[PDB]
Amino acid sequence: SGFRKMAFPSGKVEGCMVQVTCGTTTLNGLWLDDVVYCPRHVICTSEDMLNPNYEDLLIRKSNHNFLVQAGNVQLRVIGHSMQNCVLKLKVDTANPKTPKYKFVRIQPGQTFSVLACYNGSPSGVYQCAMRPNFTIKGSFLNGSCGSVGFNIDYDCVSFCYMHHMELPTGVHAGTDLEGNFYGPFVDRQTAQAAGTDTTITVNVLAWLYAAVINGDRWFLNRFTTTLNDFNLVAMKYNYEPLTQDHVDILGPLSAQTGIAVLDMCASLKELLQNGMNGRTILGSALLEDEFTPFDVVRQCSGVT
Amino acid sequence: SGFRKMAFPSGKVEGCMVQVTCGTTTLNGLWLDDVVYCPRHVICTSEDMLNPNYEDLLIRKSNHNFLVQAGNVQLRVIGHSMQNCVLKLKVDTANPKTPKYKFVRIQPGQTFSVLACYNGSPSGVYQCAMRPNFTIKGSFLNGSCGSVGFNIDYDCVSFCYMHHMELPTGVHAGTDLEGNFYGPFVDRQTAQAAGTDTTITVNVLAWLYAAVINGDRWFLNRFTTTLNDFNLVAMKYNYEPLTQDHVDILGPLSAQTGIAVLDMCASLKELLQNGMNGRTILGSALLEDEFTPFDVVRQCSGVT
Ligand SMILES: Cc1ccncc1NC(=O)[C@@H](C)OC(F)F
Ligand SMILES: Cc1ccncc1NC(=O)[C@@H](C)OC(F)F
Repeated sequence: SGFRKMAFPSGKVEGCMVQVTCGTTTLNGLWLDDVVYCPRHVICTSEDMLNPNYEDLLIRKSNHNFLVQAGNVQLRVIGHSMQNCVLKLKVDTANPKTPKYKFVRIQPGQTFSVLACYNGSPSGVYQCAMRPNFTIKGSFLNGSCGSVGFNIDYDCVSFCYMHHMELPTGVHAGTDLEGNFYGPFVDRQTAQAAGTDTTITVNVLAWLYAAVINGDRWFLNRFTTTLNDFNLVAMKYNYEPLTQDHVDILGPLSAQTGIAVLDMCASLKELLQNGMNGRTILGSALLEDEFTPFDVVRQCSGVT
Repeated sequence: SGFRKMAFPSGKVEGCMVQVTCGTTTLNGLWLDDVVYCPRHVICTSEDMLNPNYEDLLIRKSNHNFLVQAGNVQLRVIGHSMQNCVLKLKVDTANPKTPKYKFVRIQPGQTFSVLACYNGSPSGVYQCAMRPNFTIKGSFLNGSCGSVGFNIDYDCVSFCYMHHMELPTGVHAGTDLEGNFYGPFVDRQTAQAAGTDTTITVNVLAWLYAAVINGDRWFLNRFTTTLNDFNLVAMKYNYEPLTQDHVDILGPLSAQTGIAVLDMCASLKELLQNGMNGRTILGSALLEDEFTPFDVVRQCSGVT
């Protein structure tokens, strides 16, 4: 009973967080095996960020200029390299707490947990989604860079995000663990406007299924629709177009509840056209889009 | 930038989770030092829950009937005792992962993180509040009992909740770590209706301050009110009465933003009387009450 915005247990990731300092800049690093991964803007001063030439700034840095501290003990840096927008600091000690891990590049609409950190220390964990405009709506203050996003499948941590930037609009941008930014964002203090933040339709439908499973059913109606008809409404409301791949992914939830995907699409269509009328669904007064169909199945079944 | 429903990093608590089995019932235990704490209804079969006599059911159980497994290794039970609604299983090995800890009994309106577990294994972490009717709105399926709620102050984990029951209305009830239920709930499968779920006024005001700090300011108005005037409106909307103690606790947020507590109360009064008018605050279309003023300061400052 009950449905919550749940993050993955963060222990496996907490054991990887380190502090990285270069000159006067301090941010977070991710220590896996004998490598520490961190944003390359650790080599920048606040003034360098306006127009940084990372290759030129890196020439002035040696291994001893990157101070890496894991808790209260210092790690010895024996090598450094820049891969896209991340720095890889080879250290002389493999992290004894390294979990089984993978680096994945997620698609927009996919969810992940963030372990927000400051100075190598974890402050909290929350669940968010990669928006269709490749931004995330996080909670990051100065010093949180290098905090990571991840998913966990049993004992394997799939790292998908590393925090780099706060856009002037208060939204966040970052990279995968190969240092490639999600979206068109760059690690420069310049005008970078995000595109339309459209709603993740397949996730809203997954969340409506979770609501039916947990008892909130008022929004179920006597109607059905087609993909093309639903999509005309979705376009009008800045919702992502629903495809047959999305319908297929909702198959298990449709099977468990006995509510055809297109019937749920018709419930969603009426909610878009008529609003909630002062009512709530799973404690929310708007349509939630940060639960994937996989998240709904996982939570509704008790996967550990 | 940004404000999220953030849970504490769960690592320190993950290291304490064990599985406890008695007969055919399996739930979660909390292993601290050489004691494993778990709900006493681990000794019950589903049929026993209708009218259990815990003292009588416990007489038929010996140390060897409580199977405690931490990961893949079995713990030897050398003693057992019932304290209120929890069982304390003395084991022969102190948990090497025992963090610095305290057992606290929280007040309604206070928030905490829950590490949802099944079979001694963590599934996820979320933040919730002890409701004014002493229930929590969690996400717990069968097998989640013994999952705990906690707060963390630097390196000390303050355990405040242990999950025991799902009320027929889908809300949750449990105990503190001394085994005393929050509210009037009992560990019996019987009619237990919750009282009015009133809104935690001081937390809504704290969250309005967080919204102003993060840029959402549309709801600020040209009005002020008094405690008695605000409280007439609060009564009408099932909001908890605001006291001078609540005003005092909001002092730091009032000082940081320059918005007097009574002016914020007047903004809240207009939001209650006029609604949001299709608008949102911090991504929510309703007034959020599960952030305490301490949570807002912590998140807005970067406490680790
Ligand atoms: C302040 C802040 C708050 C939260 N996240 C990141 C940042 N920091 C940045 O965006 C820096 C790295 O770039 C800036 F130079 F444009
Ligand atoms: C099913 C379930 C789901 C989530 N939490 C707890 C329970 N379980 C109970 O409430 C049991 C312990 O009492 C019942 F007998 F009244």
